[PDB]
Amino acid sequence: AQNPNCNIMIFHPTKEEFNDFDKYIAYMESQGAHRAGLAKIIPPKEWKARETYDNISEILIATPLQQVASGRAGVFTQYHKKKKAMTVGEYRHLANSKKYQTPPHQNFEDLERKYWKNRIYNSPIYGADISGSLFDENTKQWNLGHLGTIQDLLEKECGVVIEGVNTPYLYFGMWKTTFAWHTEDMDLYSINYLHLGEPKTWYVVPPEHGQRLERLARELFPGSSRGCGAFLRHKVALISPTVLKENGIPFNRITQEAGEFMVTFPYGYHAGFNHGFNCAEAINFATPRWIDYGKMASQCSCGEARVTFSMDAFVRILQPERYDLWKRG
Ligand SMILES: [NH3+]NC(=O)[C@H](NC(=O)c1ccc(Br)cc1)c1nn[nH]n1
Ligand SMILES: [Cl-]
Ligand code: NI
Ligand SMILES: [Zn+2]
Repeated sequence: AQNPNCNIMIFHPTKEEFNDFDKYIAYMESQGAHRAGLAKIIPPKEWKARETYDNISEILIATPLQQVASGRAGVFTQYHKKKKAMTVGEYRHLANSKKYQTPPHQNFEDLERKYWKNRIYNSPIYGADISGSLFDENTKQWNLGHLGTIQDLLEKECGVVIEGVNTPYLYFGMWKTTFAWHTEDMDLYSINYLHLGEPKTWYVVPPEHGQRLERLARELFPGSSRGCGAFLRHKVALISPTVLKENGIPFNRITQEAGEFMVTFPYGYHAGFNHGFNCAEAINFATPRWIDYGKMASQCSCGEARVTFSMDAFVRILQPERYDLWKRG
């Protein structure tokens, strides 16, 4: 068994190995990468996502989100307060202001300690799920706007044409902006490229242990769990690494820097925070190995979750028994 301890693996593909995206995902899994739930991919030195980032200030963040926290420092929920629209240039200046700028710190570990100590006492502003791409059209390798779509994958595997598209999203972050514990919609894969700016720290639970995190979440957020059998689909719950270790939950952590890809694997729970102003791009994707995960993926039928993008057709084909219930909610 490859990677039996479920460590996060880091890959350094050559420019030749960087041509065939599907092949390299398969290669990483042959080495046991998926057992961690998260892998880092450092692109070859010959590669660039685009020429510069000098001309992105005019992008519009139509609905910036202020992340207000409730709870204790290591166990808390956050809700998203909608703010007036602002451009990326305005957002960058806001992130670097005294109220929101990264504090002095000596290393990633020091900043991590500051994050979990002080996160709940602030409310950073986040730009998320903005349809778009910053990859140059001339970038042919690992361009997140040019992967095979999930709709085509299901057709190839199961023989069924379905409606729907599969396009990338942009994220604008600042210090303490937070993504709560979650798996992807339908427990899909995701791939995230950090285009620009300060790092993002990730936490991840191995897919083979995801149910352990679910059980701890039910214990730590008991009202939330009574309201929905899959409330982590709401993407509002945070649990610190200290509390995870206290409860024996298997997990790993890693910091992603500009110019690095991260891939999350099916049913790999992950959470994290941004260190300062940055810009990332991400999209979900599927492989033949995902189909079995899609069939078994939990759903939220209580109304809250909504979604990154339409799962209707995936639920309809892969989970026909659930379709009606999930539909009504
Ligand atoms: N799969 N998504 C991610 O892992 C994560 N975004 C979220 O979890 C998220 C939560 C609530 C809302 Br609303 C919108 C998005 C991310 N990726 N790069 N930056 N953040
Ligand atoms: Cl701080
Ligand atoms: Ni995610
Ligand atoms: Zn729900």
